[PDB]
Amino acid sequence: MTIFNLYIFDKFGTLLHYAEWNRTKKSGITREEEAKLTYGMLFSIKSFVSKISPHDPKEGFLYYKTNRYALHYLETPSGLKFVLNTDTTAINVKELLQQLYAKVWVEFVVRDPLWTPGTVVTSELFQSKLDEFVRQSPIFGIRNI
Amino acid sequence: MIIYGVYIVSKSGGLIFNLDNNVPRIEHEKTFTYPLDLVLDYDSKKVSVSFNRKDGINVGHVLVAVNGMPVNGVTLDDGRDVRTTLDAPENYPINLKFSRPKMTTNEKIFLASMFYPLFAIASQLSPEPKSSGIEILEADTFTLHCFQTLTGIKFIIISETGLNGIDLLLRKVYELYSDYVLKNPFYSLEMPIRCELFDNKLQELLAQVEKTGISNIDK
Amino acid sequence: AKKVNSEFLTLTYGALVTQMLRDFENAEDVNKQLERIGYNMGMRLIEDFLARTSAPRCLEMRETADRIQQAFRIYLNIQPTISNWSPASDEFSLVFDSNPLTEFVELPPDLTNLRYSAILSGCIRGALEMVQLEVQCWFVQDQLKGDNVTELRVKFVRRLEEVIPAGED
Amino acid sequence: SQSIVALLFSEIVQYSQSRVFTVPELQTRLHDLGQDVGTRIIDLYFVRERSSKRETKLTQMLLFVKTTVWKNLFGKEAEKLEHANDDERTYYIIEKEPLVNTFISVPKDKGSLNCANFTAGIVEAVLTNCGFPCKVTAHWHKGTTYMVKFEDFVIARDKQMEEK
Repeated sequence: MTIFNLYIFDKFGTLLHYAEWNRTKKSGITREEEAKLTYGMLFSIKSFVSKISPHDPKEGFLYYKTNRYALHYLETPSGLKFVLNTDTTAINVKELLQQLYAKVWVEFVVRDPLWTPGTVVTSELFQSKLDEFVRQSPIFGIRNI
Repeated sequence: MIIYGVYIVSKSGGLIFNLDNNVPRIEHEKTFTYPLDLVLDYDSKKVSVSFNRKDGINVGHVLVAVNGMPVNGVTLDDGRDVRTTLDAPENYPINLKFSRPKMTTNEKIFLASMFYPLFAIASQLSPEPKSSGIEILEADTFTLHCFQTLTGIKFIIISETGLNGIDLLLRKVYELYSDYVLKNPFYSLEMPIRCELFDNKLQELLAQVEKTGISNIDK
Repeated sequence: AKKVNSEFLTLTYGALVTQMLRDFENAEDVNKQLERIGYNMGMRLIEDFLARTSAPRCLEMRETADRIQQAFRIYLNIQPTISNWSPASDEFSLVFDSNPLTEFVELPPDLTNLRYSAILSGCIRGALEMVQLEVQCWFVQDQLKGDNVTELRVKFVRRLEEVIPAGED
Repeated sequence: SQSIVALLFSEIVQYSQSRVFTVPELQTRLHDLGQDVGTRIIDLYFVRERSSKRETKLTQMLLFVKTTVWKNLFGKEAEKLEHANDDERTYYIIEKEPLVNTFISVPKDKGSLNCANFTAGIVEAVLTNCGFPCKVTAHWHKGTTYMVKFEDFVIARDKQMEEK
């Protein structure tokens, strides 16, 4: 499912990695402050869904959808955060993001000796693997649930 | 199936109207023994548990009243501390009564105040252009529908995950909002909603939405 | 069933106008407060005009003109006519054909400075406020004043919204 | 339409609240406006419904007003018209539909009376111009009711006519 862009942030809250395939509107502010704004976005969303929910939040927040795009979220029990973003029409992408996490990010970040947690992930190999893996079933859309 | 909390917020974002549907928060009971497996960690007048969840007990779930003695802050109503009884093993076994901390009015006010800029600043520089703020949020046990009237009013109602057609419910509450704001210009455009007429007509709406079918739009 | 009579609303409004003029001798204040209450209505009225048609805020100003045009047919059951656009093509002229509040309600020539139905001229103001499009709007010919058919002149001034619906505020 | 009238009337009410510093003579302003509207409502609805026919019988004129004014103003004629036998000066017209609460109204904690008084003033103007001067009070008894108190002179003229 081809998508707009993906964000990877450590439990501490730094930008572990960013990926872009379709992001059309190119912002004016820096993507660093943009990453921090998204992280605050996500954490305050998690608080909101945790507290206003009348029943036990097992995994908490799932996603949000807008008029024109939609955003999907993934909380690891490790505290790692994945976020994807795209347009509307597809299979639900929760298992999609989980498959991407297990098959690529675990495969081509954690397994790398050069990769030291608490830092950014800069490697053309992981950029490739992520790119062709999103291009594995890459039509479009989300309509995540 | 029910619409858990129907709310609304002004442009500033103060929660205007805390329309709570009848929402029975789960109450748990257990007769415990000598000092506990439960994590009786004290946290700012909230004698709750963070770890060691058993018997459908959540992190929020807080003791209300041992043997029907409501807790004031951290102490017993009779004036002993919670841990004062915790160290005492003679009364054991003793019946603890846990409930998730029910969001009071001011709590929900603060929740909406802290929430509002989230939706307001919702990925302002989003990847897709010309987009809006958060229109629908979907969570583990509920789904929030926020609907901006293209300026000003934000109808925020939280329904069940599998529920469908909530936009029509937003339409009807928009209608009844107009039907209310008919009367009082001295009701400021940012004053909280305090009117029993809106209350009873929305109770009628709740009675309707007990039935899924929304037709001739059902009120 | 329209649940109203044009005469009924006409009586209520005329009585209210009588009331202000009995309150303040100066027509300046009655105009001020009548436009104030026009602003007041126009803010809530748009909340129902957008309860039927979910039109996007403003792709172009002719969209706004048609929206305000259909508004009166929704409420006052009269179709105004939009015309007379500038070479700038932002402003326009709008024709109200028959005004239910006006119907055989004469005005004192000793009261000419009053703008009688300017509440509508303010309602759109209050309406145009809400969608974040403030407007310099008023009449150039008044069927009240002795003109043939009512004619209000709309000069849009400036916007209040960015690429986000939240907009400047 | 309904929203336009309901609102616009609401601004009459609250602008009076602006010029008024208390409940009771706020209600008096509502009464005065109801009078100023009924003062023509009466003889408008005379021709088009009463077929330009006068009803000297208090019962018949009052019943016909009950039908007509409510039929055209708020659609539904008031439920019931009753005469109290203890006080022939004091009768009742109960209208279960609140015309104030058609536009669902303010909490009646800071205040007591409402647009009910405005339509009561309408009724009072109709009565006083029909040759039956009266006092019409909005009352939250059995919901919305209008108590009507006839002048002893008017009810006396009636009683004398009610000597066939």
